[PDB]
Amino acid sequence: QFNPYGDNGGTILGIAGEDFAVLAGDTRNITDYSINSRYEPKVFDCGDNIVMSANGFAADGDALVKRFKNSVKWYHFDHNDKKLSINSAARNIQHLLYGKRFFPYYVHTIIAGLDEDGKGAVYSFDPVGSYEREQCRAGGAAASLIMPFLDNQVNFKNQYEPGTNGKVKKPLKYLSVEEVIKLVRDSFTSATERHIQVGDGLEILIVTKDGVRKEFYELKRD
Amino acid sequence: GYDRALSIFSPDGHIFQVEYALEAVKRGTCAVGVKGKNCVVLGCERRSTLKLQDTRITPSKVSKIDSHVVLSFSGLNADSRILIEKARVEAQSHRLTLEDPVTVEYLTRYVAGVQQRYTQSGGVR
Amino acid sequence: SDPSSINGGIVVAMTGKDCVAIACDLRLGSQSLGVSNKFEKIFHYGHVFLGITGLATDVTTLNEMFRYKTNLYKLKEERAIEPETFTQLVSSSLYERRFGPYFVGPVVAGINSKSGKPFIAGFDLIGCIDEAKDFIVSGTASDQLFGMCESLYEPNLEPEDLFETISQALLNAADRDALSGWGAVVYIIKKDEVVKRYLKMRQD
Amino acid sequence: MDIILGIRVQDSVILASSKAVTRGISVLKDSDDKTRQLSPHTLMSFAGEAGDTVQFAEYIQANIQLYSIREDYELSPQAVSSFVRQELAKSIRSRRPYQVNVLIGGYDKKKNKPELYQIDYLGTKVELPYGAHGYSGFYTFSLLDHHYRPDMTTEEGLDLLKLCVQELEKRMPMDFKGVIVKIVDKDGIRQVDDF
Amino acid sequence: MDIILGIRVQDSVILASSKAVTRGISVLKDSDDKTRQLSPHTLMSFAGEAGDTVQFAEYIQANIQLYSIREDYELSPQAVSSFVRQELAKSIRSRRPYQVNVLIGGYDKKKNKPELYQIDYLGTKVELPYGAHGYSGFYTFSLLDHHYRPDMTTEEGLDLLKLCVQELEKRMPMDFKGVIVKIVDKDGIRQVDDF
Amino acid sequence: TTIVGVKFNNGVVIAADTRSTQGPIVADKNCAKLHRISPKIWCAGAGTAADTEAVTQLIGSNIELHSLYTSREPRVVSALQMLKQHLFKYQGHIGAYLIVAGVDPTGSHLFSIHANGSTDVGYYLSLGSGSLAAMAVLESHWKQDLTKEEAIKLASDAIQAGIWNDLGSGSNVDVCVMEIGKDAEYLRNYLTPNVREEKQKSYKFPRGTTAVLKESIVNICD
Amino acid sequence: TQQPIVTGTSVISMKYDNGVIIAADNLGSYGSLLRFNGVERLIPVGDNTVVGISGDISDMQHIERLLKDLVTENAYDNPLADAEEALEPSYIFEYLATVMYQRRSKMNPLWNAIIVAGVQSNGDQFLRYVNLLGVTYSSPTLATGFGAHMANPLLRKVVDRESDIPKTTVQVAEEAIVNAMRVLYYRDARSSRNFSLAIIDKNTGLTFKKNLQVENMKWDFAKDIKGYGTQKI
Amino acid sequence: TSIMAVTFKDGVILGADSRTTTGAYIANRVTDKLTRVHDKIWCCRSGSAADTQAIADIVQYHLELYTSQYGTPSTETAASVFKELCYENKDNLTAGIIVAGYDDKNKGEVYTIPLGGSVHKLPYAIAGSGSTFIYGYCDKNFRENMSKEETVDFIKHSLSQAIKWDGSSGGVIRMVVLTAAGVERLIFYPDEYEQL
Amino acid sequence: TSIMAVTFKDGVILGADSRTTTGAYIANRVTDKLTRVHDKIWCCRSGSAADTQAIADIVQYHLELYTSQYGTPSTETAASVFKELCYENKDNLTAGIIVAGYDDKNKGEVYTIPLGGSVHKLPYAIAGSGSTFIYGYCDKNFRENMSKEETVDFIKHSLSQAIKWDGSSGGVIRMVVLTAAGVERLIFYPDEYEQL
Amino acid sequence: TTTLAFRFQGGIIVAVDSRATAGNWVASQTVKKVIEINPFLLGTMAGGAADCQFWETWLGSQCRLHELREKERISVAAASKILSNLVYQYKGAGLSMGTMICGYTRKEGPTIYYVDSDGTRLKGDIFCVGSGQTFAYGVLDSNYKWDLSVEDALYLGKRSILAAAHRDAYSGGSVNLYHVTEDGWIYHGNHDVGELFWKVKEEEGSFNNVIG
Ligand SMILES: [Mg+2]
Ligand SMILES: [Mg+2]
Ligand SMILES: [Mg+2]
Ligand SMILES: [Mg+2]
Repeated sequence: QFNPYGDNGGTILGIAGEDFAVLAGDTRNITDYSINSRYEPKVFDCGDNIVMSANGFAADGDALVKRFKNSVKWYHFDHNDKKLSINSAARNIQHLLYGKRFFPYYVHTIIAGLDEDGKGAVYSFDPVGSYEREQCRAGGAAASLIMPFLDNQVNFKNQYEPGTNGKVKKPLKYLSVEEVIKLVRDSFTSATERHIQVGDGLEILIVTKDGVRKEFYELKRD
Repeated sequence: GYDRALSIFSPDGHIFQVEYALEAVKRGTCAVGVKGKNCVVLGCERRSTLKLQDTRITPSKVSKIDSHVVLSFSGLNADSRILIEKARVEAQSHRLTLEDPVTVEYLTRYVAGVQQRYTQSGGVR
Repeated sequence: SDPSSINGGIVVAMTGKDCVAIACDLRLGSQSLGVSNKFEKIFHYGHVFLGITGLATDVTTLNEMFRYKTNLYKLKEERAIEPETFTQLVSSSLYERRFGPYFVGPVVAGINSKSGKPFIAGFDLIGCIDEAKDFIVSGTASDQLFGMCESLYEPNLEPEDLFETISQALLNAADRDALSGWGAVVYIIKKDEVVKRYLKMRQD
Repeated sequence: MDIILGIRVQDSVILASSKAVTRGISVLKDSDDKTRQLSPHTLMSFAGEAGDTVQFAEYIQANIQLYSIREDYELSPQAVSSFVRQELAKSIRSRRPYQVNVLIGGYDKKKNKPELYQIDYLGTKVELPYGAHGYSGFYTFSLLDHHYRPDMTTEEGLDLLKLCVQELEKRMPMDFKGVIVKIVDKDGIRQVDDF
Repeated sequence: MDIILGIRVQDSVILASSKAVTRGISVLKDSDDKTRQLSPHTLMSFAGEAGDTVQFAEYIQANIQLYSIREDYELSPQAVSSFVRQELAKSIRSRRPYQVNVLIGGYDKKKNKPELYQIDYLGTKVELPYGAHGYSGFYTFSLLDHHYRPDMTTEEGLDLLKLCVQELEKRMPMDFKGVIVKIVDKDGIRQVDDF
Repeated sequence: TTIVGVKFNNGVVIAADTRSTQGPIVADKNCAKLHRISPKIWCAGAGTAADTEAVTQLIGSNIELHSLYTSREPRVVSALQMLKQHLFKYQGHIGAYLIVAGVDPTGSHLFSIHANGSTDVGYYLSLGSGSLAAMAVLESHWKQDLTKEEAIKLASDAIQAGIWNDLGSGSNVDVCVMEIGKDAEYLRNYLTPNVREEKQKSYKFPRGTTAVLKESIVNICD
Repeated sequence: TQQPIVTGTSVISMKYDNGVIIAADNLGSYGSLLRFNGVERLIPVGDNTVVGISGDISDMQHIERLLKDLVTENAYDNPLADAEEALEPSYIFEYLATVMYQRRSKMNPLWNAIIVAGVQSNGDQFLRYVNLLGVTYSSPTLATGFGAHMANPLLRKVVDRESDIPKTTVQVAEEAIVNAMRVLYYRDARSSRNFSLAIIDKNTGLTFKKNLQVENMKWDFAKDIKGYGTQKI
Repeated sequence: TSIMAVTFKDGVILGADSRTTTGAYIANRVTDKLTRVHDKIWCCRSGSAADTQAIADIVQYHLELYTSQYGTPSTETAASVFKELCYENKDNLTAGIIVAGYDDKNKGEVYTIPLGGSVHKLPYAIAGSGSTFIYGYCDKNFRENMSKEETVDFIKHSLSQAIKWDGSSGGVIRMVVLTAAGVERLIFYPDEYEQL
Repeated sequence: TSIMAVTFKDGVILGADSRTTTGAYIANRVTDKLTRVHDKIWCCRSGSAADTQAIADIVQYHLELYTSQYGTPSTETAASVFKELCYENKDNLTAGIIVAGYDDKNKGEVYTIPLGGSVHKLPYAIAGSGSTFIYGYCDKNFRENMSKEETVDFIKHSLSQAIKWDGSSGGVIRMVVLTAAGVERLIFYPDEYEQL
Repeated sequence: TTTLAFRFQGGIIVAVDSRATAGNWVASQTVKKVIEINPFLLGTMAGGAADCQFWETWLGSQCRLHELREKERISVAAASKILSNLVYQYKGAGLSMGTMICGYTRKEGPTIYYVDSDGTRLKGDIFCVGSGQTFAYGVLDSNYKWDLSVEDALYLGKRSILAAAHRDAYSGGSVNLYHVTEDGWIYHGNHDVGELFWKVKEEEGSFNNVIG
């Protein structure tokens, strides 16, 4: 029987600062035990200061990103070049996904940018459109390796104030872009060590009120 | 299907077919409604050029739409049957979906909407 | 109907400077229903520590079996079994049930009493020995533990530091797993003292 | 759903319907009325697939209420039961059939006779002195075969019903949380409040 | 089978076990005692696959009674529970396993402490302040998590049990026909006759 | 796994990668896939890790007893025969795929064994998930009349093809050289081309971060 | 839902400094039967693109018709059809990729793996892959089927990353490809000896070589191989 | 596999391709499918490599023991030992074997043992997946009492065709000649046989 | 089925056996599998009898209509109409068809259309279950530009062998000759072809 | 999930956990399972996250359209029936929803409707929904009285979710509380089980099964 889905591996990661947000993902693309490409980017600038990644089955991911990019274009045409806010983008993507509820896009989706007060924002979606705003989210093959690390190092979960008798929590606070990138780089190298589908290269898109910047780092190629 | 725009504007801004519909109403037997402090009464003329009428069975002029709302009319009797049936169907559908019978205003607004629709749909008068 | 994830639970071991640490959660459930918050997964035979995740009946059975075998070992050999040797015994015993295995992910931790070396090892259900310098993980939250350990870990941690690292690896892995948590226990193990600490963690 | 019973006596039809609504291992409700008044002298009880039951019952009710308003006349129980049967008989060959079984209890004002109809989801209609749907029948039909007489009073029918419910409470594996009992006679429909 | 519960209080273990035996759509019995006295201060309740339950219970009982006669000594609850666990742990890899879950309530005369053990058919043993097998746990564990204190009297434990049974009678889909309750303390085993 | 074997002038060389997997997860980054059967007969193994280890040890044990009994250095064809007949008896259920090589009084030998019990003879062989990447290299660069230094290079190149291109293989290259008239040399971690880069940050926690409920000293003594 | 009947095996390809090479054998298999031996699976589109196709041949012939019809349609009312408005490799690819994904979404795929190789009007090398699932990806080397398992590792020793492309000449690249085709003939049981190779260079344009053969094969060592273990003669 | 054995004037010749396959991957392109079970009793192997090796090893052992006790076994005897193994274990074996040997009384003999473990004595035999494609060719071109050179040509041309059409078959063509003179191994490479 | 079509000096010849089978029962031992879709464009049918008849009837209809509007269709055109039907309905058809015709420009042409509905222009073509057994024979014996008599012999010998080994094939050997001279039907009975 | 809603003397309590799972993977601990449809209407979510989320915000749109067309806030009965009639259309297609429509209107008083994906619609005083529903019921039923003070009511709802968060592996994260009165709904905060469990254990002396 024809199976209309496949699995292209990779893993992605979004983090939100006070006045920035990063969306990262590895550049390896796989099927089964073969490497298709060591550099196939899956994190895209969609305009209006929104970056997006749809990870899992790449055909579905590309189709979604294409449709959303197109949705931005028409939003301008129909609403007098109004800037599409990240919250509005998120809701639009829900309808894109849920519209194929009974033949889903096999992707975990993450978008990042700034909310309307200029604060860093990350939204993540399940394959059929359930979405949630978060400070922190990993998606894809190594989500399960990276996510609890982020709970610990980004939201300081399970960390208490020394000498307080486990009574006072380590206090929540925003991270600098420099710290956030260290956590991303360490997240992906750790994931690369222990997950066969993760490797080759790491491409990060950083988003501030000044636009979208990129950074790229090599990963282990085995 | 038959498509012709029968209800159209004339140069003076009148829709003649709608206005001629009013003429058919004006020829119709008289109907009156008066509302009291605590009741509403609907009265209706029946033209008296008809004896040998069987009044047991001849369609009465005040129709129940639901158990709490009535409708009477003046104009073409055959046309009125179409509106009454539609109204009755909507009344049951409203009870089914909203779990409440129609307000008089709602039922009125529905019947009005049906009437209006027939003034800008092709193929109908 | 996947025996290794009916009961839930996790075990992690870690080497530091002249010490090892081994830790586990306390949950025993029947799928969604948590049943006991007192189900420890770490046992010791002399100075050799064994943690076992997986199907709880097999966990109990293997503990009872390895107590049995290490007791006879001691009586005949007139000395306590060492970690390197116990590891081999664990492997032999699991592979002996090659076509009807115990559904477990055992982990061995200890310090060789002659050489003073810290030693850890893990096994698949069928006896394969996975030896490591750094850390071993096991259980329903093994992916999470792998991710925690691979980033948190650094070599040559001092006992009190290693405690923080291994505890934070376990706690955050457990909280991303439905079937693990409900309490934790951490063993810090040096040449000749062993400290056992019960961690405070979220109880959902 | 599960338990719905009906007994036709001298001058009335009595319908008894279990109050429990059960999903999984939880009794979500213990006061569910598994019935719809179709007309002032016609009552329909129902049981079957969740959702389908009420959707069907209410759809029938809407149709019968529509008929009443249009003709300013109450359809006879026999006429209603035939309408209902045909709806189910259509349904059984649809894409997704209504999995609902019904009892229809009515008082025919023209005949001055009570009438009980048992119809299953396939559209199998039958008029009966007493009826049941589901596993209830396996206990009550034999009990009623014994204790039932055609000329019983409404009071005697209720006691006969008490016998049936007591037997079901003894031997049925599931707690159905008692029954709501309703009487259809010349004066319409009323609910017995303490059963 | 279905409902078996156990609570360990200050100076006793209390076991409550449903009385219904159900096959198909018939409650065949409403007074079934789902328990065996293993020794004068050890009681085992059981639930699971028909036939297997009693066969297992009685086999364990025979073994423990044999041990008592041989050594003229009563095995401790912990010792009995381990024997039982091992028997089930063997059984799970047999040609046809015993599909029986048990609670073992005993008073250890050497420790002067009551002890409750919960063992499932796989041979999964656990000591508990309170335990249940089957769907009962899904209601009672949370209820007991709230209302249970470690120093309760035998009287307080019974009231706590009354709470559990009332909840099960409200939300359980099946009629289990009440429970037989038994107390294991320093003076042995006795049955509470009106519950 | 990737494993290989290559004959040369005066002996035979085998090599292997060092990755062990449980699905997509890397369980062991530096596991030893070269197994000693006797001092001068070594086995490279792919398949079920426990099975390759167990079957290699059992036959290795029986070979030692045989060698003692016969007062002779053991031969490769004996290890080959014992391994094949064992694997065949188990009808494939022992998932051991082996490249058996060594030197003995007869000469130098190179064979492979499939889990079902069939055996090969050749001058160059490769097995495991990465065997096609390896065999591509061997088919490109192998020639008749290799020096020891050429065969080592060819073997480790073949393993590298697997490390880089097969997701089932990675980490390091182990080699073992069996030359006539000399001791076998086991070159554990002959190549280490996948050393983890420095982490960006140290995650050593402030002491007292972890909330504790109880402590107790554990008695390990008598 | 489908099952491929007459199939073509690997299509292999790589970028070099001035262009791209692509190759594919001339076999149409029918299960294990090597049924047809003059099958061309590299289909040139214009003089700047070659589309190499593996998988079901009946679906490949369909795609031939689509591409040949595409050229026609582009010429319509287009005075710059053989200049600025000529079909690019990127246009041809996106078209096929759109079709492949639509067909998989309608649960009726074109049972193929495709590599579009060519040079864009600005001189840039184009090399991208699409298959029956509509999955796409780009890499300095690309191959289908066995080629992915056996050719890619060999071609990647020549071009392992982007920076290697300017350093790779057409002679070196063609050698690697021709070598890869020999390996596949050794090891793939559904390959043939005869193949076609095409080069698309930004200066010399499109060279299309037909009726190539695998040569310089090593077989002599076979005579030394006796038995399967212990047999001597 | 493509395999065959042909009786001729002076004895018998066994022929085979050299391809071992797992699916479409060629695990071995230089396999030896012509196996010695006795000095001048050999067999051609097709089917499961593991099965046919295990069978040949057992048969070799049986005939070695036979020899020690009763002298040189007949080719018929060798074929019977194969049959016994193949017939009695038919449920667990995938083995199509051709047995071929040279007596001095009986000269060249060929026995084929298909899947069910039946035995068939023939002037020549073809088997393996590749054989289907040359039933036509072989039936038309085989003659009785050919010379050694004619027989070598018959096998070379036949297997060349089997290899041409069967993707499962390929590599070198190996042959083994069995006469009073002794035992001769022949090999023919692709560049020779492909363009016949 | 065993069927084939062969181009030669003066045109093309189509050949076929005459066996229609339901399992092992021969429903028809005198079938005609050589079917006219136009004066000098015929086809050989193999696979489902119902499918290939329904296809040929449709093609004949299409070419009759083609002729009325645009004159004599080319053999390539006829093969395309077959392909279109076979390709677009691949999920519901079991049809292996060989198309063969004679133009005056193009002389003899042969197109084969296997299961998937691909098209392959060849000097000659063989198909049907029986064809497997003569790939070897036909590849070795076919030459280009044979005479009519040589071609008739090539087909007679080839199908004789296909029929010999394929139980599904049998009966008479029917042939249809397609030249500038016209259309000639040949038949050859068992007693002639069996002992070739 | 665990969610509950109950009626009492002082209106309606609504409490929900905040965990979302993909099998045994804990996907999120911070999921909003109550949707505020209007100042007098709440909806709870359990089952498929997307299904509930999508169709309950869709429900909000339909309720808004009702008050534009009818110049009157929609009844709880009518709002719940829009959703139940919607999911009934999709019956068999695989929607997974267990929901509760909770609200006050003048004509109805405080009202709770249970609506699920197989088309069941029930008016009632008490419901718990989700994989932890049984655990919630056990606590809720045994302590429920119609007379509870707003304060006791709020705590019982909070305590009932906590109980399910503890025992049910697939419930947890935090508790979200709501009180619905004649004046509309009032939020009563997010309560992390991380701290709520230990605080309740200490102050109440319950959860003795747990190593303190
Ligand atoms: Mg690798
Ligand atoms: Mg058909
Ligand atoms: Mg025949
Ligand atoms: Mg929980």
